[PDB]
Amino acid sequence: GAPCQVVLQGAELNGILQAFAPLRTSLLDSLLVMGDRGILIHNTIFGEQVFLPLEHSQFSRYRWRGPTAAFLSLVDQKRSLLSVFRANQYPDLRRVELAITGQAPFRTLVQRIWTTTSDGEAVELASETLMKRELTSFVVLVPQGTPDVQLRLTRPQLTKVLNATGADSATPTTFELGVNGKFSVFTTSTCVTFAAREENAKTVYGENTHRTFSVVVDDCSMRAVLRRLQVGGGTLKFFLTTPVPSLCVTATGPNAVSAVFLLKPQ
Amino acid sequence: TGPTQRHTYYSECDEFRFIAPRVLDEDAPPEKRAGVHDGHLKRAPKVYCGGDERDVLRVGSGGFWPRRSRLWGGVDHAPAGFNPTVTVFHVYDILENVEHAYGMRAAQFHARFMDAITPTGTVITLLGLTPEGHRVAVHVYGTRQYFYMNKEEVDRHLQCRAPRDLCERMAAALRESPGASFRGISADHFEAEVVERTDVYYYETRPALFYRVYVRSGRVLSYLCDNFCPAIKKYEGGVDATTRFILDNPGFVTFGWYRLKPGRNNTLAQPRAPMAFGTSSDVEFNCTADNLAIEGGMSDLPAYKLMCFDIECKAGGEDELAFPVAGHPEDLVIQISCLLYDLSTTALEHVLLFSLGSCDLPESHLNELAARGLPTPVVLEFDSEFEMLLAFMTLVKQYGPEFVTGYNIINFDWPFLLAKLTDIYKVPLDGYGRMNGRGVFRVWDIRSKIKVNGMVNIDMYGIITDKIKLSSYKLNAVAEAVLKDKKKDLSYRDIPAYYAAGPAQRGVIGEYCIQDSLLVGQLFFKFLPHLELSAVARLAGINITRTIYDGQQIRVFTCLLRLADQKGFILPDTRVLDPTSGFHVNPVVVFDFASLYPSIIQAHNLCFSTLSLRADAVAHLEAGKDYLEIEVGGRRLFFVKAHVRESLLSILLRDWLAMRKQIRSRIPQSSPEEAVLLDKQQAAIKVVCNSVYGFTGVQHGLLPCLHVAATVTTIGREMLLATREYVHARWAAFEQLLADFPEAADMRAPGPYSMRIIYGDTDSIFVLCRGLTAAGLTAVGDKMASHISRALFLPPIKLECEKTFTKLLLIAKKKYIGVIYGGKMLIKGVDLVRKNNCAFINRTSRALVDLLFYDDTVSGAAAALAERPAEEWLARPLPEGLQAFGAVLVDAHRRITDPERDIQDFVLTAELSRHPRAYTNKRLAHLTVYYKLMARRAQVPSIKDRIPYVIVAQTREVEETVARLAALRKPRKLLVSELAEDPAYAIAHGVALNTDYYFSHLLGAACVTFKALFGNNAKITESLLKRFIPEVWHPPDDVAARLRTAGFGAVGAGATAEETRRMLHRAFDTLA
DNA sequence: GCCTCGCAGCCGTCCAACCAACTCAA
DNA sequence: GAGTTGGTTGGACGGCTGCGAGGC
Ligand SMILES: [Ca+2]
Ligand SMILES: [Ca+2]
Repeated sequence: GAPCQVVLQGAELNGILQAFAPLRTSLLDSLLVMGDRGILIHNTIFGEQVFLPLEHSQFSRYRWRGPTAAFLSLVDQKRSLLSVFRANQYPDLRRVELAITGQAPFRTLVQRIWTTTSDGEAVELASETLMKRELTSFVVLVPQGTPDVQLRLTRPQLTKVLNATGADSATPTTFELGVNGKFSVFTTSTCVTFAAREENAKTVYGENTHRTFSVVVDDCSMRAVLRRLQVGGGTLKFFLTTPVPSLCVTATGPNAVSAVFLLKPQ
Repeated sequence: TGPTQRHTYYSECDEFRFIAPRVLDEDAPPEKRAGVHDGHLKRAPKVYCGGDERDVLRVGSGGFWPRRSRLWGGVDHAPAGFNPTVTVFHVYDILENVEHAYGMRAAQFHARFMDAITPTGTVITLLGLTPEGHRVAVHVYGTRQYFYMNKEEVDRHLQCRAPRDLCERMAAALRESPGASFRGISADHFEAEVVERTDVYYYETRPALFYRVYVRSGRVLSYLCDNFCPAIKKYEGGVDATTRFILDNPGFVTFGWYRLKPGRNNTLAQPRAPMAFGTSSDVEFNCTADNLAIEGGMSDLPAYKLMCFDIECKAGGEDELAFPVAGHPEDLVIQISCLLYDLSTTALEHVLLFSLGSCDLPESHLNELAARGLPTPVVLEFDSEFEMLLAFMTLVKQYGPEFVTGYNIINFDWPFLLAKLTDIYKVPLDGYGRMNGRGVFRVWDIRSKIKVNGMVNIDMYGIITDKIKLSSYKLNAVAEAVLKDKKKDLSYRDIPAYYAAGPAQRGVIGEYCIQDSLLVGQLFFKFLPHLELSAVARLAGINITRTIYDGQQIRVFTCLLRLADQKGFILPDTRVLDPTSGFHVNPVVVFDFASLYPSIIQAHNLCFSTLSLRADAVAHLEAGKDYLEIEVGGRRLFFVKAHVRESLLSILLRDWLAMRKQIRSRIPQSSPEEAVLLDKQQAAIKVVCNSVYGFTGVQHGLLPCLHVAATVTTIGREMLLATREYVHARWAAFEQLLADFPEAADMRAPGPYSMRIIYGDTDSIFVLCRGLTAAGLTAVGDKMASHISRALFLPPIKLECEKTFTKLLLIAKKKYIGVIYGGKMLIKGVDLVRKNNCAFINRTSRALVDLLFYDDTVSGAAAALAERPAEEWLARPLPEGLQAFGAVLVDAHRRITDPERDIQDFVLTAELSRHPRAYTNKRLAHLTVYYKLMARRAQVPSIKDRIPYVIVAQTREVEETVARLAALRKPRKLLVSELAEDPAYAIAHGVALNTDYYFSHLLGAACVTFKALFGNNAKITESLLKRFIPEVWHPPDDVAARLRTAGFGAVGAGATAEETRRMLHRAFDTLA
C-alpha cells in the first residue's frame, strides 16, 4: 500500500465525528499539516488564528514516512476534504482512509469513504472520493512553548467572560490576575471576578496561580470567534514572557479546538 | 431639329448650387474658414487642370479627360465622312425598351421596323464593340412576350369561342384600368392562337389546349398577369423579352460574338442616322433576329474599358470625426480617384484624380508611378462639389466604361454619389448610362444593389469575401493577404486635418486615394471576375447584370425553360451518425459523396414531371421496376423511372456534367490563355449544377417543388445509413477486409482490428480503422469507396476516399481538428485565434493544440482519457504523458509573473466610439485608462482613437488612484475595468500583471478545444487543467511579522526537515 | 433560575437573464 | 449590422446570529 496511510473506523471514527460535531462549517476552508505526530489543522476566523490538532493516537491506524506535508482543504475550489466529518454529511459513515503517495514536494493525498449497508456490510462510496496534491511550498506560523498561566472555565464562567468582554475597539478589555487568586475580566462598563486556585460557581482551577499579571486586548474579536467555534468551556492560556503577549483559548468539550488572540501592550 | 428622343443628361448648364469648404479661402481671416458656403451661382461649371481652365460640358479638342462619344447634346463630333462597316461585333449587355411608331415617325426607319412598333412594340438592344473598338448598338425588332391560359377554363369563364374574343376581353380589362394608364389599347395590341401543351407538374397530367397570347409590351403583360382573371392560372407570364429573344433563336447568347447577315427575304440591317441614335454609340443598326448569327471561332474579348474608382468624403458638421451622410449638404465628396484600363490587354491607360480645391501630388508619388511605367496622373481641380460631381458623371457618359469596379462601390461609393446628385443637386440620372434618356440608373438597399443600363458594376468586396477566407476584409488586410503589399493608410480621422492644411496636404490625400484604386485594379486582374460572370451568363442564358444581382434561381429557371419548351411543357406562374466527441490516434478514413444532391436527382430520375402524389397515377406500372415509392414528410410519393419518362432536371444535370468533363479533358493540352478560359467555364458549370437542389426547395420561389427537395434529402439520409450498415457488416473482422483487399496484410498494426463509422454529416462519413497503419489506407480507401459505390448505389452516385487522418479530435457536429497523413493540420468549425485576445493567449492556445498533435507521448496519453467517464478523472491521477502538456500551462502561468517580460505581449485595445461623457456604462476598461491618463498621469489622453491597455494586480496605489473623482466635471475587491492600466506606465513603474485575469482567459481559450477529451464537461476540463499549477500558501506580511513577535515558530519552507518536525512537536504540546 | 432548542432575519455565494459596449464603412 | 464579453439585477440555497421561551 501507500508509504503514508491514516485510517478511521468504529470507536476512533466516532471520536473524530464528536470532535467535528460542534465545529460545523468553521474548518472547511483550512490548511492541513501532516507529520509523524498527527494532523494539525489551521485556519483564521475574523482575522484571529485557529488550530485543531488531531494526534496520531486518535486514529485506527497512523503511519508516516518522509517530510511534513501540507494540503489546502478545498479541492477544485468547491468540495472540502473535511466535509466527511460534518455532523450529518454522510449518516451511514463506517470508515475513512487517507492515502498519501509519491515523492516530495509532489505527493498526492487521496481520501476514501465507506458506508454501512445491508447486514452492516461496508461499501466504498466511490463518487465522493477526493484527490489533492501537496503545496509545492508553504509557510505556517504555530504556537510553541509553555504558557505562563493556565485557568480552566466551565460552560458558565466562560460565557460570563465572553459577555463581560468589550464589544469593539472603542472599549478595550482587561484580563487580570491579582493577589490571592483574584481573576477578573473588565472594561469601561462590565466586570466579572473569580477565585482561582491550584489544580462553587465563582471557583476557578489553574496550573500557576501565583503569577500575577494584567493584560489588555483592544480589537477584541474573541466573543465572535469562540461562539462561532461553539466553545463549551475551555482553558485560558496566557503567554506573558514575550514581546507581544498572547491568549490561547483551548476548548475542553468534545472538540479540542484552540484560538489564539494577540494582546497589548507588554 | 436635334435628336428624335431628347437627351436627358446635361450638355449645358449655367446655374447651380455652389457648395464648398470655407477653408479653401486661404486669404480669409481665421474666424471665417469653418463650415461650407452654400448658395446658387450663375456661372458655367468650370474645371482647372495644369494652369488651364475649361467648361465641364464643352466638347472639343483640348479636353482634360478621354472620350469615346460620337454625339454630345445632339451635335455629331465624328470626323467628316465617318462611316465604319460592321460585320462582326461582340455583345456584352442586352437592353429591353418600348418604342412607339408615333414617337419614331421622324426617324427614317424602314417599314418592316415601324410595323413591329405600330402602335407600340418591344425592342431588344444588343450593346457591344467591333474588333476596331467602335461602340455598337444593334436594335432588334419583332420579339414579342407571350403567356398561356387553359382554353377550356378561359372559354368557360369569359364565354370566349374564338381567339379574337379573348383579345377584346383583355383590351376591355385594360381600357377599364384604374387611372386609365392603358388608354387606347385595342384587340390589335394582341394575337392569340390555340396550341397543345402540358403543365410541367405531375406525371398523370394530360396534354390540353391552351391559348398562347402574344403581347407588345411588358407593361401590358404585368397588368394582365395579376389584374385579369385572377382565378385562371397563367403560364410563363414572368418571362422577359430578352429571354424570349435568346430561347426562340437557337444558339443565341447574352455575351459573345455575333455577325450581321441577310435575312429571310434578303433583307439587311439598316444603319440609323445619328439624330435617331438611342445610345452613346459610334454606330447603331435596326435589324430583325434573322439578320443575326453567332460568330463561331471568335472568342477573344475586345477592347472594352474598365473604370476603377474610389471616392473620399469629409464630414462638415459639428464633429468632423462623425461618419459622413450624403443627405447632409455639409458632408462633401472631396476627391474621386478614377483609373481607366483596357480590359483586353489589362493595361492602365489613364489615372484621373478629381479634387475639390487645389491639389499638388507629392513628387515621391509621381516618381513611384513613373518608375512602375504607369500613366502620369491628371489632377482635375474644382471650386465646388457640384462641378466635380458633374465632371465625373460627364466622364462616365463620354468615356462610357463598359465595366466598373472598386472596393465597396455598391455599398458606399455609388449610393453616396447618387444621393448627392439626386437629393442635393436634383440632377436626372436616366441619361447617364448607355441610353441617352429614359434608361435605368438605380441603387437600392437589401448592403445594396445597383443597375446602370449598359454598365457592368463588379465590386471587389463581393468577389473577395466569396473567394478568400480572412479575419478582416479591409482593403489593407486584403492587400497584405492576397497581393503581399504593405501599403500605407489615412484614417478618416486624419483626413479633415490634411484637407485644411493646404494643396500639398490635399496632395497626400490624393496619393492615398490613387494607391487605393491601384490595389483594387491589381485584385481585379488577379481574380478576373468578369470572366467567371460572363461564363455563367453564357451558360444560363441571362444577361451579365442579372447574373451578378439576381439570385441563383433565375439561372436554373432559364435553362429549365429552354428544355421544357422542347419537350412540350409549360411552366405555371407563382442520431446514430452524431459524433461521440473524443481523440483518435488510430487512423480515420474520410469517405465523401461526389456531388451527392445532383447525383441523387439523376440516379432516381426526380422531377416536377416524373412525380405523382397518387397511387392511381401509377396503377398501370410495376412497383420498383417502373417507379420508386418513397415516404417523405409522412406522405407516400411516386417517381417514375427514366424509361417511363426522363426527368428534365436529370437531363439538365447530365448534359452539364458531360460538358464539364469534356472541358476539363482539354485543359492539359491547351495554351496558358486557353487554360484560363476553360477553367472559368468548368467553374461556371459547377456553380449552376450545385444550385439545382436549392432551386426546387425555395418556397414561394420560381417553380418550387418541395416534394423533390424533401425526396433528395430523404434519399441522402438513407444512403449514409446504408453505407454505415454495409461497412459494419462487410468488414467487422480483419480477415473479411483482407479477402476483399489483399494489401491489408501489409497495413496490419499492433492492437485489435475494427472498422467503425465515428461521424457523418450530409455527404461524408468518417471511418475509424483501428489496428491498421495509415500508410496504405488511402489506396485501400479508393478500393473500399469503389466497392461500396458498385454494391449499394446507381450511377452516377459515387463515394470517394477524400483523405486519411493520422490523428483526429472530434469536438462536435461540424467541429473537429485533425492531421492528414501528408503532415498537414486541418481545422473545421473552430477558431484558434481570437481578435480580442492578447498575443500571449492566442500563441499559448495554439501551442497546446500543436503539442496534442505533434508529441506522440501527449497524443497517446490524451487517447487514454476516453477509457473512463469524465467524472472519474477527478478522483485518480491523469495518464502518463500529459505531464508535458501540463508543463506548458505551468510555463504560461510563470510567464505572467516573470518581471523581465515584454508587457506588449499582454496588450488589449479598444477605440472610443464617442467622447467619454456620452457613455451609459462607465466601467469599460479603456475609459479607466482615459481617466488615469488625464488625471493620475496628467498626460494628454488620446482623442477618439485606439487606447492600448493591460490588466494589473490589485495593490496600494491602484486602490488609491481608483478614487478618480476627476471623472465628474467596489473598494474591498476591484473589478477588471478598475484594474485596467496604460502599458507605458506599466513598463515604467514595473507594475505586476493580473495573474487571475490572464490565466483564467488562457484556460477559457483552452477548454473550448479540450472539452472533447473530458466528455464536453467545461467544469471538469477547467478543474483538471488548474491542477497542473503549483499551489503555495503563506500568511500576509503584516500577520507573519506580528506572529513572529508573539513567539510563534515557522513550520514549512525556510527551515530544515528536522526543524519543521521538532516545531510541529512543540505545536502539538502547546495546543494540548 | 438557566441551559438549549426552534424560528425569523441577514449575509455570502451562485446561476441565470439581461444590457451596453466593440467592430466598419470614409 | 450580428457575435462576444464584462457588468448589473434578481431570486434562491445554505449557513450563522439573535430572540424568545420550554423543560428541568
Ligand atoms: Ca471605396
Ligand atoms: Ca474611399
